[PDB]
Amino acid sequence: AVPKRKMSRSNTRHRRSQWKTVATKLVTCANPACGEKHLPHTACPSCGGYGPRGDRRQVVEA
Amino acid sequence: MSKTERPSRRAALLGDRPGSYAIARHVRMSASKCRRVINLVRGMDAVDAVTMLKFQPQAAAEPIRKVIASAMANAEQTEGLRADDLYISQAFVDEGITMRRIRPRAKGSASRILKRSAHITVVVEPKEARQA
Amino acid sequence: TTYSPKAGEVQRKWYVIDAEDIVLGRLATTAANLLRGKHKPQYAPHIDTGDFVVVVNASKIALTGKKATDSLRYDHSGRPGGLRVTSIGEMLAKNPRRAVERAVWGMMPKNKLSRQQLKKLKVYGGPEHPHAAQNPQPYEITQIAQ
Amino acid sequence: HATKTRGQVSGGGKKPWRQKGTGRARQGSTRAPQWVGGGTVHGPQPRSYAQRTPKKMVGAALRGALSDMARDNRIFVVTSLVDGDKPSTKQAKAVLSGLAELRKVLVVLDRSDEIDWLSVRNLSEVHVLAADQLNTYDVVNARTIVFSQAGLDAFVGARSA
Amino acid sequence: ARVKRSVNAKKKRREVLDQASGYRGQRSRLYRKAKEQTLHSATYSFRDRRAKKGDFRSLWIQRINAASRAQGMTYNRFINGLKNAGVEVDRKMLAELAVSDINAFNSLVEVAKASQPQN
RNA sequence: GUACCCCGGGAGGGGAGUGAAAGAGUUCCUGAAACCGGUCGCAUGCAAGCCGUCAGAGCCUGUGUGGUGAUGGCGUGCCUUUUGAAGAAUGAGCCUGCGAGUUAGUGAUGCGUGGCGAGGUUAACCCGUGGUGGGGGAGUCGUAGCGAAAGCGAGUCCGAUA
RNA sequence: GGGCUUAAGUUAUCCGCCGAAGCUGUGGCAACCUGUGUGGUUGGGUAGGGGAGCGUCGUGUCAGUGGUGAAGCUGCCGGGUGACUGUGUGGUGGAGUUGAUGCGAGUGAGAAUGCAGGCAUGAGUAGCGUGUGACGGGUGGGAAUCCCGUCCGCCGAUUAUC
Ligand SMILES: [Mg+2]
Ligand SMILES: [Mg+2]
Ligand SMILES: [Mg+2]
Ligand SMILES: [Mg+2]
Ligand SMILES: [Mg+2]
Ligand SMILES: [Mg+2]
Ligand SMILES: [Mg+2]
Ligand SMILES: [Mg+2]
Ligand SMILES: [Mg+2]
Ligand SMILES: [Mg+2]
Ligand SMILES: [Mg+2]
Ligand SMILES: [Mg+2]
Ligand SMILES: [Mg+2]
Ligand SMILES: [Mg+2]
Ligand SMILES: [Mg+2]
Ligand SMILES: [Mg+2]
Ligand SMILES: [Mg+2]
Ligand SMILES: [Mg+2]
Ligand SMILES: [Mg+2]
Ligand SMILES: [Mg+2]
Ligand SMILES: [Mg+2]
Ligand SMILES: [Mg+2]
Ligand SMILES: [Mg+2]
Ligand SMILES: [Mg+2]
Ligand SMILES: [Mg+2]
Ligand SMILES: [Mg+2]
Ligand SMILES: [Mg+2]
Ligand SMILES: [Mg+2]
Ligand SMILES: [Mg+2]
Ligand SMILES: [Mg+2]
Ligand SMILES: [Mg+2]
Ligand SMILES: [Mg+2]
Ligand SMILES: [Mg+2]
Ligand SMILES: [Mg+2]
Ligand SMILES: [Mg+2]
Ligand SMILES: [Mg+2]
Ligand SMILES: [Mg+2]
Ligand SMILES: [Mg+2]
Ligand SMILES: [Mg+2]
Ligand SMILES: [Mg+2]
Ligand SMILES: [Mg+2]
Ligand SMILES: [Mg+2]
Ligand SMILES: [Mg+2]
Ligand SMILES: [Zn+2]
Repeated sequence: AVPKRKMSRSNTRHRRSQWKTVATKLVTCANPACGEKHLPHTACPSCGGYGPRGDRRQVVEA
Repeated sequence: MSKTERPSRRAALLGDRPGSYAIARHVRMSASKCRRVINLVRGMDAVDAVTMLKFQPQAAAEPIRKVIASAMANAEQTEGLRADDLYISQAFVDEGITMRRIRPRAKGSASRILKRSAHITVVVEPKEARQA
Repeated sequence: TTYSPKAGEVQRKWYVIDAEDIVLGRLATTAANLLRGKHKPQYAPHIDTGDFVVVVNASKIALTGKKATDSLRYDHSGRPGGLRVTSIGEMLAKNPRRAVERAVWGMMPKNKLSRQQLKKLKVYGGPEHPHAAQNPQPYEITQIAQ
Repeated sequence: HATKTRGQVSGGGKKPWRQKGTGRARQGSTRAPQWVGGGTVHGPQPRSYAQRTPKKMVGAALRGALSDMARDNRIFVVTSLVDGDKPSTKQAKAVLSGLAELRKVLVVLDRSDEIDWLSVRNLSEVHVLAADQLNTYDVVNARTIVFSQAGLDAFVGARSA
Repeated sequence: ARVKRSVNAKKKRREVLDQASGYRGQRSRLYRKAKEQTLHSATYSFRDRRAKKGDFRSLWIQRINAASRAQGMTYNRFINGLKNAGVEVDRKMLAELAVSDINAFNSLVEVAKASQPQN
């Protein structure tokens, strides 16, 4: 099949506006010495650590 | 008739208000794909925006992040503002030069390919201007 | 320049009609006229200037001839074999409000404003209505000589 | 002035593509007039614009043009301009003494009236003519005519009843 | 003397695009599409400037009918009564009286009632 | 042909300089339309819309006119081709540019207009190296028609000087 | 269509009204006729005939005008019966050009499955051309897709060599 007619501006924009992305949320690193933003349930790219203020196990050597 | 108060980007975007801006011209990516991230980053605090764009999965995040950082530096240098009290007042993506290329297809046909490009503009002002 | 009403300029009132032994056609024409406000010198087609109509005793609406069992009302769900039909007598017995609303809507223009105005018609099959707070005034269907 | 027609534009000999099957419009040559770079349909071609006006008409017109400012007193006659050797300063004076500066001079003497001719040649508000070339255009354009004595005599001798 | 068309051509295009400066979609952006709607717009405006007489007369007649029926008199009898009484106040002034000066309209209704043939 | 400084790996931009002008920065004069966006005003999630038009509230603005437009009426595109097309007949995705009644003949035939007028007019060519002016009447049309023609002539031809 | 016999049905008859761009009233425009103080008649229109014009470009002449800002482009405020326009007022722009009156046209575009360029629509959609890669380390602004290594897999009358 082929598009019979050129789609109107209103309809094209109605469909196109739904092509979007949500913002990444980010969470503050539990390490007091780092305090950076990292993905939830993900090792902090700055400190390379994971876990609550206590645990704090190293995950990434960075 | 040409004369004084000649138009300028600063005059058009800020108009005697404090703040600065930055333009990335001829970004070798599509304007729509840049807008997909511009819409998210518009209106945010500048530091929050750049930290988020370090994690945004789209490829448009990197050029937009660099533009925001450049605008932040321009503001810090030319108006004494601090990076932590700036917010992205404006942000938009216009279309730049497009290159026509050829992709060969079946039965000897050639299909047009458009390599698009974008201009990214970000305007940062002190957060006190948000309620003004 | 001819006068034109301004939104809430015309004050809308509440009438109540006892459909006791009143022909469905006369009741529907009177209701449509009242709902659209055609009896007011301030009438305007584009601004709702009509009044609210509360119809009581809709289950005792009079029908002439053999209408009560031969005058049919049809609905279609939009799918094959989706027709239902019921006689106006059965509809007055079961859901008199639907019958009166169908008659009045048929007699009223086919408009978005007419759809809005049809909501002002409150039809009850019994002799009692719950709109005592709105204080409806009795309305008598009459004719003007010559 | 000239333009190239579709037959004179270079190339365009063959049919650009098949008549049918391509989905394109039927074309016969790439130099067809509706094509960019194609021939011009009805563009200019070299020609002459000369009109064969009757002798009586041309002469009479000349007579009327001369007569209008004869009645308006715009014809002066001088024995000559300049003496001995020839300057432009001298005649500029002779004519300014005559009147104004939108001038016609007649000196007729087609072979050796170099003194007057070369004197008045460079004024740029003087038009110099031989009496046998008065012509209506120049007479009408002139605000005054000054004849040399010989110029007027030769014009009258060339045409008189 | 080759002549370039653009300077003369753009004038009608600017005129039409200005005339079509509230239209939806291509009808306000594209000259050819705006031109088609301006033909329809002109036809509709000419037709409606003549239908406006009837529309406003109908509105006046409806308002007069309502106001006179409030006095127990139909519009036809009211107009016949005014015609017989010889009062040539027209549908327009009568409607304005009905909306604004209801007492004067009611006095006219009484005049029409008295001037009725009563037959 | 943008020293130097700042963000940037760069690209690019921000300051600053050059210049009358840099939103003339080399993709460089002017910089239109389609097309793509940011911002602001109004409308819009009970509605059936050839998209307009007439009536018309509200809001915004008042740069006191403009923007928007709830709601009511009326209302089936453009072109081509057709007895007849909104047509489910043809062509057109869109804008910008381009794209079709021209020119040549001392052609044919009208008309308008100008000149001359029982006359009108030159062609080639010659002179004017100074042109658009002058010459050139060879020709050509008008000046008598009728007849196949000899011929005759306000007549002629058919005919018998009918 | 709603609904209508309690006619809002049929029929005879009477009294009113509604109803068109028809008629009349009022204001403006135009063609023609007529004696020329009046007035009369007329003005839907395809093919098509006649008449009168607008705008663009070039150009003779006269009057000019232009860095105290031409052309072009683009707002606003106006004007004409139309094509159109202002000797109104800004913005952009940077070198030409206006009025009168003639003269000459490559003189007007929405259509030709027209030509050239630019750009939308479909759409962030289909596809990304047979397949097996994994990991450690390195380089780097940036690494699944580069380098090194180790495992693993593939070809082997060929995925080798000439
Ligand atoms: Mg949809
Ligand atoms: Mg200007
Ligand atoms: Mg091949
Ligand atoms: Mg050829
Ligand atoms: Mg051929
Ligand atoms: Mg060529
Ligand atoms: Mg009515
Ligand atoms: Mg200067
Ligand atoms: Mg500029
Ligand atoms: Mg460019
Ligand atoms: Mg430029
Ligand atoms: Mg709603
Ligand atoms: Mg419908
Ligand atoms: Mg047929
Ligand atoms: Mg079609
Ligand atoms: Mg269709
Ligand atoms: Mg066909
Ligand atoms: Mg097609
Ligand atoms: Mg085309
Ligand atoms: Mg001879
Ligand atoms: Mg009428
Ligand atoms: Mg009429
Ligand atoms: Mg009249
Ligand atoms: Mg006519
Ligand atoms: Mg008529
Ligand atoms: Mg015609
Ligand atoms: Mg000057
Ligand atoms: Mg010019
Ligand atoms: Mg002129
Ligand atoms: Mg042309
Ligand atoms: Mg075009
Ligand atoms: Mg095609
Ligand atoms: Mg093309
Ligand atoms: Mg697209
Ligand atoms: Mg997807
Ligand atoms: Mg799809
Ligand atoms: Mg898919
Ligand atoms: Mg896929
Ligand atoms: Mg593969
Ligand atoms: Mg691979
Ligand atoms: Mg390896
Ligand atoms: Mg193997
Ligand atoms: Mg083997
Ligand atoms: Zn951390």
